[PDB]
Amino acid sequence: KTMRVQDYPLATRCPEHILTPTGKPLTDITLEKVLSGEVGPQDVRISRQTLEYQAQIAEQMQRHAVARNFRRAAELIAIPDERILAIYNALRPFRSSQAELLAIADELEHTWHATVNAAFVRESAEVYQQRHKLRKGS
Amino acid sequence: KTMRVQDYPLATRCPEHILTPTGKPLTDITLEKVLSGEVGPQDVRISRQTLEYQAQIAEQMQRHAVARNFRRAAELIAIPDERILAIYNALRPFRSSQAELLAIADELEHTWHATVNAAFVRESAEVYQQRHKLRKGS
Amino acid sequence: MKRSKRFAVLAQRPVNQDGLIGEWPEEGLIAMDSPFDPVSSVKVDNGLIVELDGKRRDQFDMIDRFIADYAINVERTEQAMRLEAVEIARMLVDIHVSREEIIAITTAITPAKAVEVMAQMNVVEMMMALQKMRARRTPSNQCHVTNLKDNPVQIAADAAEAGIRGFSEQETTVGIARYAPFNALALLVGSQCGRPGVLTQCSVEEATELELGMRGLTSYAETVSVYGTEAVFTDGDDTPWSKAFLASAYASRGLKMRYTSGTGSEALMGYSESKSMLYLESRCIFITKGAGVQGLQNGAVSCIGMTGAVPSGIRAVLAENLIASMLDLEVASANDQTFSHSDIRRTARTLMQMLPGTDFIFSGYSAVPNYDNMFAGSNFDAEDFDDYNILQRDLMVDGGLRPVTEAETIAIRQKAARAIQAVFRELGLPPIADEEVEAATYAHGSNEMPPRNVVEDLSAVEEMMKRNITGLDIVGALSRSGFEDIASNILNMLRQRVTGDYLQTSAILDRQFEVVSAVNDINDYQGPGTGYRISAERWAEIKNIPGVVQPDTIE
Amino acid sequence: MKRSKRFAVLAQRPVNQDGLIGEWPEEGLIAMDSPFDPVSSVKVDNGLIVELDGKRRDQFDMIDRFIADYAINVERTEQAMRLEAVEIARMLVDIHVSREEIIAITTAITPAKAVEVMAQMNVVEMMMALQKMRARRTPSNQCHVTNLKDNPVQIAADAAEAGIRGFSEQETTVGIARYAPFNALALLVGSQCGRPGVLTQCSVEEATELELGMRGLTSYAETVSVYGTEAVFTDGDDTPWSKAFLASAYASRGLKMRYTSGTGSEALMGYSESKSMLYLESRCIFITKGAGVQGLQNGAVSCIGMTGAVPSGIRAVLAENLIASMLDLEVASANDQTFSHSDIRRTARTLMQMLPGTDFIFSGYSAVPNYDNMFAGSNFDAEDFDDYNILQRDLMVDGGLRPVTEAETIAIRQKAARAIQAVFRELGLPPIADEEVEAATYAHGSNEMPPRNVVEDLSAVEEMMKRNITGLDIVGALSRSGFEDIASNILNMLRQRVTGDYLQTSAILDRQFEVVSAVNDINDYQGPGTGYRISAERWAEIKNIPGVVQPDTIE
Amino acid sequence: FTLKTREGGVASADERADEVVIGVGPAFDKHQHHTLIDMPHGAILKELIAGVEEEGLHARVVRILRTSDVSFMAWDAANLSGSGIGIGIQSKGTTVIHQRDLLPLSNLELFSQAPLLTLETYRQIGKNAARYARKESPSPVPVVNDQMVRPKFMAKAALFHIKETKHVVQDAEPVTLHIDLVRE
Amino acid sequence: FTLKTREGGVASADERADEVVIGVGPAFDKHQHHTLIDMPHGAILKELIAGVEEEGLHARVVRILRTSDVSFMAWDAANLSGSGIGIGIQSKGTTVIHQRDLLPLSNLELFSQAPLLTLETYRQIGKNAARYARKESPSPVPVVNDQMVRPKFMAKAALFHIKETKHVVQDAEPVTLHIDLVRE
Ligand code: B12
Ligand code: B12
Ligand SMILES: [K+]
Ligand SMILES: [K+]
Repeated sequence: KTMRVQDYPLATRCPEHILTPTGKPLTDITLEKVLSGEVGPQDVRISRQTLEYQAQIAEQMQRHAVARNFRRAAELIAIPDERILAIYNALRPFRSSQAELLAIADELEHTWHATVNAAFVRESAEVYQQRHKLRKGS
Repeated sequence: KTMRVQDYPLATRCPEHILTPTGKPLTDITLEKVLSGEVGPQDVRISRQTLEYQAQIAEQMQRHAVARNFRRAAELIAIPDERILAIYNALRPFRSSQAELLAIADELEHTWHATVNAAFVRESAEVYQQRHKLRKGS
Repeated sequence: MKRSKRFAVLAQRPVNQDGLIGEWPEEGLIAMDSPFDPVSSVKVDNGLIVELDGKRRDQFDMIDRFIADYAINVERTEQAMRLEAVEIARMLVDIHVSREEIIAITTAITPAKAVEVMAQMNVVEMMMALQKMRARRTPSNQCHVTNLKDNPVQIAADAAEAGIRGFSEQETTVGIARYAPFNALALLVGSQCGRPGVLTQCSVEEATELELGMRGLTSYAETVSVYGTEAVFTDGDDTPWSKAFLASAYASRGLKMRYTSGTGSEALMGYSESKSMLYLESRCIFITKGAGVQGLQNGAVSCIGMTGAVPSGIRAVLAENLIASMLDLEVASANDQTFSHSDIRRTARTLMQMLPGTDFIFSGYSAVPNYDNMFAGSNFDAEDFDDYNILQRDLMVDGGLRPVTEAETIAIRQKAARAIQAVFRELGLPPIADEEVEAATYAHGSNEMPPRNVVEDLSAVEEMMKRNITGLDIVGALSRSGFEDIASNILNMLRQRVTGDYLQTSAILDRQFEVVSAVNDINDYQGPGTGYRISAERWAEIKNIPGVVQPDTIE
Repeated sequence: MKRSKRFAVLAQRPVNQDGLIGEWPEEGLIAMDSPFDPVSSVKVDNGLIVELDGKRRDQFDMIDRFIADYAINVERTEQAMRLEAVEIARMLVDIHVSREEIIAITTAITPAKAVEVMAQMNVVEMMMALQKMRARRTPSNQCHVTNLKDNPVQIAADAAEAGIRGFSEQETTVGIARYAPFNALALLVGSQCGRPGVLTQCSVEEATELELGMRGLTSYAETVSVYGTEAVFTDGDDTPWSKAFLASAYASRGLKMRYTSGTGSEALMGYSESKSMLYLESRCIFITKGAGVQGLQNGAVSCIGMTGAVPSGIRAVLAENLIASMLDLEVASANDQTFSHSDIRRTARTLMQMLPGTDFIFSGYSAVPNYDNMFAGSNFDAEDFDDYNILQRDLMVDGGLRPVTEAETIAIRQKAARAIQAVFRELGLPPIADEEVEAATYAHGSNEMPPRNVVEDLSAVEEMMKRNITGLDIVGALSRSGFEDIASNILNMLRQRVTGDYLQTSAILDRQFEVVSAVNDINDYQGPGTGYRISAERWAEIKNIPGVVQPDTIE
Repeated sequence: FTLKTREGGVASADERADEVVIGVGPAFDKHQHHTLIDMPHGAILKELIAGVEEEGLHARVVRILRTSDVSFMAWDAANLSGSGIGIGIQSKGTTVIHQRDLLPLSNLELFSQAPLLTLETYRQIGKNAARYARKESPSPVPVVNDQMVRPKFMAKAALFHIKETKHVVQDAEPVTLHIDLVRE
Repeated sequence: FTLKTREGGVASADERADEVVIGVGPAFDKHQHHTLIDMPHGAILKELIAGVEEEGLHARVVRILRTSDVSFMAWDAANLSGSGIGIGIQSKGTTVIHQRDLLPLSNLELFSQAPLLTLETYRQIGKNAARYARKESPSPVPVVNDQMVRPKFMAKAALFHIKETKHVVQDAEPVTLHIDLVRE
């Protein structure tokens, strides 16, 4: 449930608790399962739980900003790589209109359940509007 | 009579208290007088009082070792330069016999009243004797 | 002629070829303490920073806002900010104050407060402080692995060599953007051939790099830039939010990453807002802190040409490293870019970090001769390797690099060259001929490498990316060609994404792919008798340089 | 020939020409902490040290005895020696522990104890400590002024230039002994042309030097050597007693002086007694302290080739400088001798003292190209001048030197040339044609200097010394040739003997011949916010380098 | 003859498909006239145009005012070009061959060390660009690198960019540059 | 032929007013055989003499055993020469032209950088000496200096000096050494 500094590194101290987002245990990512095709690129990813533990380790190190980063990133795991890239790019200067950024926030919150990232993007919309980084022409 | 750290530098704080060992005030050592010839090499030297003053300032800075060196040096002021060089050399390894060092100590103590230097040389005689630094076969 | 030969000789001195300029504060051409820089200050109102360095919240630019809302401990900033800058400066060198107590304070101060603290310190003080603030106990090193021709065969070989030399991280980039996937790929294979666990990155356009990482072609990202002014951030094609999301994207894939900033970028890019380089860099450091990014590559970095140009520039560079470190961020402390034609001068610039030690003394030591360095040259390169090893022995300073023999280098380079060769053959990529494998084996740089069919490689990379090749495809290709070990090594580099251990501050991997970070390898310096001290084994390795003759055998 | 070109290039790097050796403790070929070195200890029996670092008084050699009875505060040693070496080491970097507090302890410990303290410190800690232990608040610099030909004209010229560049002390020596008097004479004239107050010495055989001093041809002596073993001391032609007497002889004439020692002399001279270079040096430092000599020139000095040859040698050099400083001695910290073919290596060796600052960062920076350096070359020379000013500007470190324009240098060099010409004319010495004056005016080294009838010079000197020429005779000559200002300067250098002010620790003179020593310019470092900080005017001077372009004018 | 730029009206976003748009910096051949190594802007433009025309395509030169950043300048040039291929160059010499669809900071070819660029290299930049415009895959112009360029020129580059940037007009539309052939 | 030294018997002070005593180190041409630059002791000990005779004096060779210091070597040599002049030389090569009456650490001429001494030097060190031994003031052998000698040789010079110093015999008197020209 909860990790502690002495549980780190998690890969050595608490391997069992480490699962791929796909449900596979760390012990499943081997040359064998890779060559056979049992383990594919989508398996060699981090899961929400893991990031949560790493976050716990971080904050207990007084690295709260890092912990918050990890927790926020945890919400992005299930989102497709292409969508992650598109959202990032939509966040770059003058790419999006305020409405587009809000629409993205809606998707993040209700489709991906990435509540923190939705708030994050909602925040970016306001910031971009006040600092003029939204696509030129409302 | 006694100097204080606040009296240093002497040349600037207490010029009047600085005399050449020849009995000339610091203000006498000028280009004018050197040209005229009334000020010569034997005048551009330090007096016992000055070294004593520097010894005081040094020990008040907790540099007792230096103060001790200055006070011992004070005793050497009146000894002719050639004799100073001679004594120095006599102290170099293997130059002197125990007796010759002791005779030098006698000269220092009774002819120059350089009692500390006399004790210093008497000390070298013994050390040299014990550490075999006296003239071989003396 | 009536001219001094003394000055004639001096005029021909390499150092006089260095671009030095007088300060010009209006254009941000000043290392630190700009008369236009703000006076530190902060005000918390109802749990929200509404005042930052003489700026009200309604005056905040994107950076002020991000910093105010994410980079500062609001509940402690007002108190911490009550400390004098010089007092914090004293704490930094005070052996009775732990890095933890300092961190509790710095993570609660402002960008201006941090630079004012630096203003109170001379370089000896900063080094004294840096050795205590460094997050990881054992300093490490990062190198560049590149070449003029973006040659994959040479890249793999140099990576293998750089690996046995001790570098824990390796970074490549490209002359031709389209070559990136091959550089990344070759770097990954070569890196795992020299020393298993070596982290690799491919520095290119942001989205491009994230993609390389998502496809498992790299094991981390570093040049994820942030800037000190909105205008430069804009030309950097990001905002604190797009970059924060980016950092988040990296973490969401279990990919280690840090940001890159560095004094001088805003000036070189034309929008310094009349602020000193260090103040703007301080903002970058706080943006890094606020984004929740564990580390930062700073110390002028690529813009060392800017900072080094002005007075106290090299001191300002050490200062920015210290600020990053005292804020409890992992620091890859530059020394990775050329700025002087003088050995004397470049050496002084690097000793600032090398003597006290940082998470990565060099965030890009050139593992290849500088003519092949695609970052336009590193402060130190492959030809300084012997000098660097002698320095460590001279000063009993762990520089993060060890000596290697020609035999084990030729062997490791040959293996890497064959490995990448086999990976190309297997993936049906343009052929890597034995002539190339052999040339990469004994080469110094690309001058010994036969020319490749560039158009053919570029078309192949496009086809490769289209084929969605990932790190697992490399693993399989290695596995089927008799490089089970390198396949496993790469697989273990990818497995880091699943555990998330190497996401923690200063994290690097030992030869068994075990994580070594500030968390399990904490720097706990409290003066003589504490902190990192070279091991007997490591010290022996440092002094046992090949060639050193046993004196009693000389005649 | 399948060799690695990488290694072929490395094998060719200049640094590989340096003489490095494995340790050989038996012969003292080990920088520090030799297994044969004694364990620190002391025992006071009735106000007399009867035990010193594992040796009973009945076992004391001349050095042990001298140190025991003169160099250690007997009343506090037993107690001070109960402190752990690591504890004293912490105190050295502890900003809450004053320089004076440390001195009350160090002046009460033993030679073995001091090196044991050093053993607990890395170079950063040592520099941190060195900036606090330095006696004089403002670090200074000493240079060498020599030339392969012992040419009076060149010396005078070089001394003048060295003077405006900023050196507070200048040292000369001869390739041909007999030339000594002219060298001292020339150096004396040239120094006062460049900067009124510059101190000058002529390093030759002891008795010979003292005589030069007694005759007022120098303003101080430095190479008054002491050694770590009786046998080496003997080959040095002295004992602790003759040297202590010699020190007093200088003081008795109001002549400033310091001893010179340095790691490696004993091992190079064949009698290390199987002890480490540093331990032996520690004995030398204590001998210096006990003699009551105010300063010491150490840090390997001439035997840098010995110390730099072994592991941690360069760290040991810093350590020996620190031991002398913590022992409250003025420290002319070497950096005056060549040991490496590498610019990277020699730079690291010098930054050790330059960064923190010592009374004299260089106890012999060569103010002439190294081919003219008669001390077999200095670690830095005339050709490094520009780099050095740039280093100061880079690190905001006061290196004790400033930039000079070619115009003012040519002017100063000609005047000095004319002066040394007017002097030789007034003293009826071998003529100095305008072909020499003009040559020395625009010269770099003795290569631009017309040869001189040597024999005719060695005869004028032998006869000049018979005529009992003294500093005053020089004063007169300069006075009768219109060089009143310079005649006066030399007289004011000689007048220093009467006041005795420049006999105090770390004493040098400002342009008004007023003493600036550790007594009236006390270093008072207590961490940031204290101690020496470059003044706004000095800082501006450091930044103001000729050739630094004003940014707003670049087209 | 000397190549001389003459500002016309707003630069169009698609004059012919068989073209390559050359976007020059805000001060190119106007407020600044030479590169870091004193190479006249006219002769460089002459080489670029020639390189392109040499390949059968039309070289249309425009001035980018909304930015001084070479990536965006070339990107703008690419989006203005009917061939999708563009060339961007700052007054200091820095040059990039861009292509619409590519991310702003990405590119087809980059020349990040201006001081090393020769008039010949510029000729090849125009050729390759045209080759890209013809949707071909020309061998990239061999990248050049000198470890001492930054030490020697970075500060000067910044000063040059500072000046050029002084003429950036927020949101200003590109400006057509008529290519006048003037007597040397 | 090769110059070889032969251990004679205890030497004695003064033996003709026209003799320039040569004092070789305790290991010269005996336990050691070459200088730092591997120059054979015989060839050296051969030039020092030719220089002597070319001026018209008799060179006498002895082996200093009481010390390994070169200044003290040339001094003991100077105090064994009826001319007062004497030459001292260590196995590593360091040489000094001394003269009795002079302090031990002083000298007439010094050659403090062995590795830079050629045969023409170990020759002129004969001529000048003889010039001295005959009360002349010859122009001293132009001193030579190389800033990298210490970096290259100092460590080695210490090693050679350690070897030489191993054969120092406390108080032992000089031992005349006869000259044998061994057939090539
Ligand atoms: C200094 C430098 C920087 C600095 C200064 C940027 C600036 N715009 O002023 C900083 C760190 C801020 C920077 C950032 C970037 N850089 Co950069 N940069 C360099 C470096 C090390 C040296 C160039 C130099 O000093 N030349 C000497 C002077 C006198 O010549 P100059 O022509 O006047 O130089 C200018 C150009 O090089 C220009 N520039 C710098 N980077 C880039 C990137 C692109 C895509 C373009 C078009 C231009 C450009 O900036 C210099 C100053 O004006 C080169 C290495 C190399 N091989 O050249 C990498 C290099 C050019 N950069 C590169 C990259 C990818 C970038 C980024 C896109 C990275 C990112 N994470 O976003 C950003 C983009 C920012 C921007 N708008 O340019 C790549 C280009 C790869 C490619 N296209 O093939 C290189 C080769 C390698 C690297 N990873 O650092 N960079
Ligand atoms: C290293 C050095 C030292 C070292 C090492 C001595 C040793 N015996 O090992 C130390 C600091 C201890 C030393 C001391 C002295 N030195 Co010294 N030394 C040098 C220096 C800087 C470099 C020589 C070198 O490393 N050559 C390279 C190696 C590979 O060659 P080497 O032949 O094997 O070199 C040896 C000789 O030079 C010898 N040597 C060193 N000093 C002296 C002095 C005299 C008079 C003699 C005969 C030999 C000698 O020691 C070297 C190592 O074995 C020279 C500068 C120069 N111009 O050469 C000054 C120099 C030779 N020294 C000099 C002097 C005066 C002395 C002292 C007499 C000073 C004093 N205050 O007493 C003492 C005497 C000690 C002794 N018994 O030799 C003068 C000679 C002037 C002259 N005669 O014309 C020089 C030119 C300049 C100087 N002031 O330092 N020295
Ligand atoms: K890097
Ligand atoms: K000196």
